[PDB]
Amino acid sequence: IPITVDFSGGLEMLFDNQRRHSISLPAKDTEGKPVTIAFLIDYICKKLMKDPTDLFVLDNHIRPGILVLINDADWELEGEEAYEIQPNDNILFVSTLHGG
Amino acid sequence: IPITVDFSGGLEMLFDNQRRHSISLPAKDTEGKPVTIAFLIDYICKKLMKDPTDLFVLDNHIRPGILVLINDADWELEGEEAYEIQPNDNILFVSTLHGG
Amino acid sequence: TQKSLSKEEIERYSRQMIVPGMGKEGQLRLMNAKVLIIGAGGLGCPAAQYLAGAGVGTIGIVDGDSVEGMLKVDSLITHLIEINPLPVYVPYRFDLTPQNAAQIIKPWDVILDCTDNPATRYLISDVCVLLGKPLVSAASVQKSGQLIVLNCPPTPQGVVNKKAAPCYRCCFKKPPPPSAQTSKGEAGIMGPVVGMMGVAQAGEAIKILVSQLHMPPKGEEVSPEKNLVQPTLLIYTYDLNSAIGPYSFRALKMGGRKKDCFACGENSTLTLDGIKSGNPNYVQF
Amino acid sequence: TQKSLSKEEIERYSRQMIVPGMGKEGQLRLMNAKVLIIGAGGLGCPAAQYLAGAGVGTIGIVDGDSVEGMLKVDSLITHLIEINPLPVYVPYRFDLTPQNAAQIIKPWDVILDCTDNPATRYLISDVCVLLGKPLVSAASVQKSGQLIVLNCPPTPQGVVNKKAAPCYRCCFKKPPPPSAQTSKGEAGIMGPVVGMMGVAQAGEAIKILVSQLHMPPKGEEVSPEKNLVQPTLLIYTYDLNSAIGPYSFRALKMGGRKKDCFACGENSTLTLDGIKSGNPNYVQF
Ligand SMILES: [Zn+2]
Ligand SMILES: [Zn+2]
Repeated sequence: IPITVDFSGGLEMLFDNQRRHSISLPAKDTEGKPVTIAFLIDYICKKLMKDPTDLFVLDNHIRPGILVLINDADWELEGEEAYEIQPNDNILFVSTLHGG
Repeated sequence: IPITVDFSGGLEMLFDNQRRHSISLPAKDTEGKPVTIAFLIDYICKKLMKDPTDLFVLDNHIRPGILVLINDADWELEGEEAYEIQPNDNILFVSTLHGG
Repeated sequence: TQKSLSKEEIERYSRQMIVPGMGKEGQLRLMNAKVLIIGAGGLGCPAAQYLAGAGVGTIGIVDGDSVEGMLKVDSLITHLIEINPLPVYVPYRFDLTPQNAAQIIKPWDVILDCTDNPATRYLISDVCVLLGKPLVSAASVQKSGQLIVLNCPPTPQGVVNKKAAPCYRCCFKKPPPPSAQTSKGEAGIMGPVVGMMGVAQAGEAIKILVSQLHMPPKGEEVSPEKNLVQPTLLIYTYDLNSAIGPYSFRALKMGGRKKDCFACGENSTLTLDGIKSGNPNYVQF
Repeated sequence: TQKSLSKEEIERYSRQMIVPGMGKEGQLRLMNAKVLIIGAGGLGCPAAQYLAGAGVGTIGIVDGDSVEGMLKVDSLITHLIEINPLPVYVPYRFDLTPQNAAQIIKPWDVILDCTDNPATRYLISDVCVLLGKPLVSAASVQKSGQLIVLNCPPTPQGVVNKKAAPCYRCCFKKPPPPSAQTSKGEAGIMGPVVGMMGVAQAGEAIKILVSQLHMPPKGEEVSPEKNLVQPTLLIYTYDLNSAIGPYSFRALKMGGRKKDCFACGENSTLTLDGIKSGNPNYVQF
């Protein structure tokens, strides 16, 4: 499955000033069943990262800070970290801003 | 062909404060060949209008003022008023702003 | 209450009086309006500037911080009179806390949030919700900014039975992250970002008042072309290595009140008496 | 030329000095920078405010109009010192014309357009093109506004052989419409619209200077992630009967120099000597 992944809200700083990310995924996960978004978090944080982990994912889960959107749709109703990724989906990782 | 048509830049005022417009078209024009965007101008100005003609189209052609975009693409390279409309195309009519 | 317009006022407002939606009728809305801004630095200034200019009846401001001696509230108000002498500016020359925040809001028709501290940001929504007031919240740090319009129109606490505007908790459920928090003092700020966001904040507030969007609807549902009950969270990223990009303004439509929200949802253990006492202690960090 | 930073300056700019892209290195760019604003009302004010604040070296302003006795140039400059004492503000206390416009631009590094008259808007691009200067143009009337970044980096007149930034004529080819023209005096103006647009204008200008985007590229092509040669035309519509909508900010990518453009294209009959004489008489209406 080839998808486009985006960052914003002072997150992309982690990924070397890059917001737009296109990488094709394996259709099947490690245990042979279809890619979930538990996968994308693991793949991204381990390989796509360009910085020290604390700021994106901690204790085997995303930091409460960030929101995830699938085709600009709430991640929680559509699968909530166990979502069979689609062949051209868009996933957005935005760190909620609490300064002003 | 069912398409969505939009207005902006102090044009939609003409169409009763409405920007988003969905109306399905006949696939074939009056003379049986496929719908062009010469058609949409004629259909819109005659039926969809809610105001007095001078401001949108004059002398059987759009006012030099306005730009037309097809899927947010310049109208001029893609057909320029003689464009076979597509089954889900988006056409945008924006009056160029010369005040500040 | 004022029913008529001064030659003084008619002269000042004529430029925006002659626009669709903003008659003698639409303008008087703003003149009798009472808006509050929580936070005087950064987003406060431009927000306040464009309310003042618009001739918002009364404009409140809340900040105990001083300039970089002289409180920033006072500095700013002094500024605003220059823009528009006619409005009544009301300085809360201290910092908001649970003990008072209840007191500081009950008067005002529309609440703007510019507070810059996460704990405070949650506090306001809670109160705003309970007291039944619409919040235009907005945030800015470093190169990025974002804005949203919550609890408009203001739907009572726990009324989940009707399509109902989301609270700040409903949105941004439990985070703030404890060590992922950067401040404007900590991480800096480009000017145009905080500027865009403030000006927009005023924008949303003015809209709410002029078109009367804080007014509950007729058993009829609320039009979704207002984007009130399902409101966009506009995210502005400022890239100083690029021109305006298609992905400069991204608009993330948001969900109506989360039926299970701690605060505005069904079976909330949140009371105005509570926050006063230190009840949901804002120790989330 | 200035190589070092005053404790005075270091104190004022520290808030935006500590942001990615804006070091002692990035800040000095702005301090040696020379920006010009054509038009002092409406878009002028906020544009100027956010350049001033940013500490743009020299800030020019051009408007012969008075307030509603005292020229609006003077009024505004008086305002700006309050925001930032350090910049050199330079008032052209008259109105721009073909006879001078050549003279009024040749000094300045970046040109902002806030002129509010269509004829003038075309004039500037022409000159800006010929003299070889980048234009951040912006417009606002009533409930709607829009912005674009032309001729950045500045590609010489007629050089069609290379991927090259579009002029105002290249974009907006022959229109202005003679009887479809509304002025800001004619049709009014909501505050947040002109505010958003001005602040953004400053935004684009600052960017150009800080990241050095007016600098021609290395036979190498220009990165398209700058959105300079193929720049977005951001259209802001302000709906005071709705909240921020997904279709609030629409970003229309634009074409590089039209090879057949009257002015910046191949076989242009446009000369700096020409405009002076009254050559392309701005009788288009
Ligand atoms: Zn809630
Ligand atoms: Zn050209």
